[PDB]
Amino acid sequence: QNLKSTDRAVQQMLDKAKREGIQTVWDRYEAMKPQCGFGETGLCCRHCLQGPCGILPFGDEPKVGICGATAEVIVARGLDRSIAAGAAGHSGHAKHLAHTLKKAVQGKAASYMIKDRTKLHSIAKRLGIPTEGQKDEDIALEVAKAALADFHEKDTPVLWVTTVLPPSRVKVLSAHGLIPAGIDHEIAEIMHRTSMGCDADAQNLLLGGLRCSLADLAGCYMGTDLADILFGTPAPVVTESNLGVLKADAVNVAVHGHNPVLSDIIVSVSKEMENEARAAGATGINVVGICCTGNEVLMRHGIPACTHSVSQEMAMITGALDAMILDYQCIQPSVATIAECTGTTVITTMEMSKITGATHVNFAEEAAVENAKQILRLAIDTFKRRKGKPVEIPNIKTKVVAGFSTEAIINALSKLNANDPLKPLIDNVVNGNIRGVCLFAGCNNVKVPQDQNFTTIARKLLKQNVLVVATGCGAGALMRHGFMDPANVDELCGDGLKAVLTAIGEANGLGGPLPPVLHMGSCVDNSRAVALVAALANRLGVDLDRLPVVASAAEAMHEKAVAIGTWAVTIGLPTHIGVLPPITGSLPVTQILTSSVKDITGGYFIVELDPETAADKLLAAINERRAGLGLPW
Amino acid sequence: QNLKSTDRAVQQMLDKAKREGIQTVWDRYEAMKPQCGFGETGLCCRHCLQGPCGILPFGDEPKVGICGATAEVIVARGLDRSIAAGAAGHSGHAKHLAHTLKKAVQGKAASYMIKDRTKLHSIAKRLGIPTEGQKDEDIALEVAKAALADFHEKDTPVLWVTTVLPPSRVKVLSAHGLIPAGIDHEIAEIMHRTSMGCDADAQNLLLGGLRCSLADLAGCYMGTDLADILFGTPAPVVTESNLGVLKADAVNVAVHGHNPVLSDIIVSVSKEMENEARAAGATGINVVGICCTGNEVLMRHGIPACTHSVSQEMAMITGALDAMILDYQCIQPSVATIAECTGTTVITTMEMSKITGATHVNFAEEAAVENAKQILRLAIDTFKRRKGKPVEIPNIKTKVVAGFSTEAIINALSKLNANDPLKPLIDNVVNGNIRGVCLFAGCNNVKVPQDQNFTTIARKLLKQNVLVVATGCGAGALMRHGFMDPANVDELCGDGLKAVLTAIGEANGLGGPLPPVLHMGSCVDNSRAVALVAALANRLGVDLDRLPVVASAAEAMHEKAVAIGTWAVTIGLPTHIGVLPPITGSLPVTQILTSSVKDITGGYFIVELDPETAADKLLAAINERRAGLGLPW
Ligand SMILES: CC[n+]1ccc(-c2cc[n+](CC)cc2)cc1
Ligand SMILES: CC[n+]1ccc(-c2cc[n+](CC)cc2)cc1
Ligand code: SF4
Ligand code: SF4
Ligand code: FES
Ligand code: FES
Repeated sequence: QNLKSTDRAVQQMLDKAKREGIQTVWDRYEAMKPQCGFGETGLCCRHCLQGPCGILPFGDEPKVGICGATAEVIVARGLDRSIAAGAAGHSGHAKHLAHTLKKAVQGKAASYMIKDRTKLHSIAKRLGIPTEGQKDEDIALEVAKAALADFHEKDTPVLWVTTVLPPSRVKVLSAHGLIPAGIDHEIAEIMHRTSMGCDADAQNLLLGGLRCSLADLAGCYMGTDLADILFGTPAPVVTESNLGVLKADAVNVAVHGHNPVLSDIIVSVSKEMENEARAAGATGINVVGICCTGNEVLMRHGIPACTHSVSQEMAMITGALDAMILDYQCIQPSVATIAECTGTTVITTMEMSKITGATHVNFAEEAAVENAKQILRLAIDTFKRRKGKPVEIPNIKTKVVAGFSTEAIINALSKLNANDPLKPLIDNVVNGNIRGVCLFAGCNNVKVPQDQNFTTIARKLLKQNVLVVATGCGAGALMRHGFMDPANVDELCGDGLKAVLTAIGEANGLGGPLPPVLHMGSCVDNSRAVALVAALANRLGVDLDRLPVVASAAEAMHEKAVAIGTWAVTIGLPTHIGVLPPITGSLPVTQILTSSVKDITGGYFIVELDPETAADKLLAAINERRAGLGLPW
Repeated sequence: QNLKSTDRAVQQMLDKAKREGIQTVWDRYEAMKPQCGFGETGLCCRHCLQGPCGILPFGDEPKVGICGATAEVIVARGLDRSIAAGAAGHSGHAKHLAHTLKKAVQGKAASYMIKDRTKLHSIAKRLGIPTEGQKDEDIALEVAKAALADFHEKDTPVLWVTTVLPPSRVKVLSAHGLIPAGIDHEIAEIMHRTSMGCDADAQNLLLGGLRCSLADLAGCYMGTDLADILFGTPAPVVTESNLGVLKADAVNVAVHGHNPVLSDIIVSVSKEMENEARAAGATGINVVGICCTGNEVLMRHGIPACTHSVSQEMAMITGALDAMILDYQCIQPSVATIAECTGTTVITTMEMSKITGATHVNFAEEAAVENAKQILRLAIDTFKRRKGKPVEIPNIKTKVVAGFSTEAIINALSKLNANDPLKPLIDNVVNGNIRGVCLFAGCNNVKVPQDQNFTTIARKLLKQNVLVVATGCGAGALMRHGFMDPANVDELCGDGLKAVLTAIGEANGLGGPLPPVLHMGSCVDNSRAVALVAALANRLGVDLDRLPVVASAAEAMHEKAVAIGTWAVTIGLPTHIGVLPPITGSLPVTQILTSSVKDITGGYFIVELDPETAADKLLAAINERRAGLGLPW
């Protein structure tokens, strides 16, 4: 049972679900085995009606597609479409945020406003939008219009690419034609070139995929920018994680998905419906988070992290989850069925993301408070239906210190050097106190036992003084196993890393160290790491592919994770992926994505499914980057 | 051997290829069997790294995806992505045309110009772009800017949707939220909603797919519009089809792909290099067409149709094909390999479409004549290498009368009624002389013996007085079996259809009838049929779903064909598809796409793999539409 998840509460709820005959994601995975060898090697194509075409990894015919598409062509086309799908997800997230900001500053959504004036000003200056002597709503409208225009061809390339990376990096990517012209333009061109009879050259397809991954990076950066403008830039905050944050005597409302435009309003309206909740016979409206919108409200408001990714269903298995408010992106549709057994009202709110069997509430920024009142009223009804009945909420919760936006990190460092905030960090990088930086990102994969790779690699990296930051469900796993709790620094961190964390934390008025891992936010907030990594780059006069910075999609599952890893490579990072991507069916594509892209961008993928070996490989990558700079290791 | 193709020349070249051990598409198809039952039923998903997930069509587990995605959800997501890929192809085609027009009228491409002033004026009037008292290049620039803007969100919806269908049809599609906001916007939203954890409601996904199919329709209409502005609106023309159009004593240059922006320049520059060809020891530069760019030059310049679709390789099997100029879209990459055995120089010209092993010439409208001179010089070299050596060009060619643009059709009808050109056609529809209209469209599929479905259904429809028009490789098949030759009217057409064709042809100054099938152009020129079908709609005061008009993707292969069939349904047509699409794995999705969409758009798919039964079903659909109007049948 410990082979399905390393989270103890998840094991408890798996026992409960097995008890009651509630089918789980691990059960469905067990029904799916043996899985198909063509697809999970990437050697399968259904790109037209002459298919499906499978190419045996080794042996006799079939060796080539019916139309003549080779193994590498098929592999590259599939990977390109994965990158495009992830880019579409992130880009639509940011597109909805841009629409919300425009509507707010045009007077069409009064529940939304400019909550971070300073970030709006700095973004407008970064884009060349004039701020001085201009109405705040005027420059916000201009910023939203620039964001919307970055989705198509225009006078300029994608500004959320070209103005967020150092100019030398932009030059390197422009010398290879990797700079995107428009986000949706790149997505459509990927869909065009990978369809039948089009592009059939592996190197060409992989370069196009790098461009599409940069479009995804632009989408992530824009989403972070607009969410910070509308809802505020996160600052350090203390909260709790895992299922134990649920309360049998409260109205449990879990916000699940990626777009915060809805759940941020939920967090506010719930406090106003506190009295209504009391009238129902409840202590209050206990709002918890699931997946990335949960991480957004965790970073901005200290909302507890109920659960993440592959184990989302386990929340409903408590029996005390009265509402699950879904927007889109990584909701298992199984919840809609599982609700029937758990007395959970599952509520979709977005037009392009509905699930069969769930109540739908058509969200609109013009009626966000109205929608939220209706939804939480349904949640109150659901609580009323279960008064006095038995629930099993595992009494398991960790302490989580989060809210480490790049702005907050720079400020906390400025406590040690007011005029050159990055200098203390670079100093400790030089003297060995900080070996390097690792970004943990991505989701949980049902094939990898939950949180095993993240915790294992994190332990091996922290004991060697790697400054570890995390986002999304990587942050979720590490926070559910105690890595955002400073009380574990002594157990987890090496001496130099402990000293650096202690120095910053004691300079930041909390008497103790920073938590062993810095939670940088959601899946799109990976852009935050870019913002940090580029900044240090600018401070050191070098390109990212010269920094001892690595990334780890240790348990990657989603197409967005593939796009994120691809643009982590593209901006120049060594990027470990801890699950097998569908590239092993063609040695040329694997060699390009792990070896020869070093000649193109300086980054490269590291495919390794053993977390001990993967941690050693990440350590070696960090140490080679250190050596290239002339640093001991 | 007749089981692989009904084209006699193709059978001859298949015998030659088998003789010499040249692997063919039919051979590769034979290596691919048995094909996978999950994919060709649509019951397979690889939309994230937890897959591949297969759902058995019948029996025990696996019954549901690992994440809980049902059979219908998986089927709808796959079909949605197919529609998006086809839309991306057509839209990128039209996008490149828009860029070429803008560059031409800004002074950046002197080889391109406004060749149809009248079509530019009428398009500008249809869009509300003011023509009166404006420079032709100014309104052309405005038209190109509107075309480019239709690819993203703006003040208005997609104008190439909303201004080309009758306003009642636009109202019907707007009542269901089917009107696209932007072409690339819709494509990206399809990629977003079909990725993991997003949309999981079959009806929702299919409605989104209808919207994306309308985006594809807009792309087709825009491509036709811009190609007509730059290169001219086709008029009737006489030429020849099949391999016999190749000449052993000429420099054989075959233009292959979809975008005419290149091959139209090739057609002109070749005549200027005629003297160079003579110097090489050749009679001239024999330019032939393959697939849809070949059909474009056939409709505009009377360039012979060498071959189409699944049999393209057979051209190289003649041994006398010296050059194959590929842009993109439906080129079998096998040609790049097959060239090594046939002495054929295969030349890619587009950045996003290269093939491993082929010479690449970077095309640019700023250097189109320069590129063309280089490419045809390589072709002359290739001819020089083969002087006096043996070739086998089958002496098989049919007569093809084509160039039937909607403008040309309206003019030919105006010969019978100068002020109400559509009235004679509607008159003969009423009195039974014309039973209905069938649009043949789409490609050849290696599973269906080549051209069998097209010819069979065409015979059964023509003998019952259906006015038959065709595009793309449907036109290619029907023209290679003699359906564009008026000399066959007596053999093919029923008495009333023969009388109508004879009346129009004798009124049009050629003493004989029109050909049994009206060639309306390329794959995007399906929009032409829309232009006709809408026009009659406007003349009759009814919606398309009330017209006795049907469509037939009789041997569909490409994702573009799926998108085309979907928007044929969406605008309200009964639409037969003659190959199995990946929808039969879910009865609900099949029922929606064949039965209940009648309540939504009035059109519906007809899935039938037997061409006799399919022809009967098309006949019955035409007759039901006749009955709804109160007409005998
Ligand atoms: C022959 C087709 N095929 C290729 C690869 C695998 C596979 C790869 C990695 N892992 C995790 C170690 C498991 C399975 C299974 C099947
Ligand atoms: C069980 C999986 N599966 C489903 C359908 C077919 C199939 C369908 C139609 N045709 C043409 C008549 C051939 C095969 C084959 C396999
Ligand atoms: S595009 Fe090629 S490999 Fe893919 S299904 Fe079609 S014929 Fe097979
Ligand atoms: S999205 Fe669902 S059905 Fe598709 S591969 Fe992932 S888990 Fe399987
Ligand atoms: S045959 Fe298994 S993924 Fe296609
Ligand atoms: S298992 Fe055959 S298409 Fe995926």
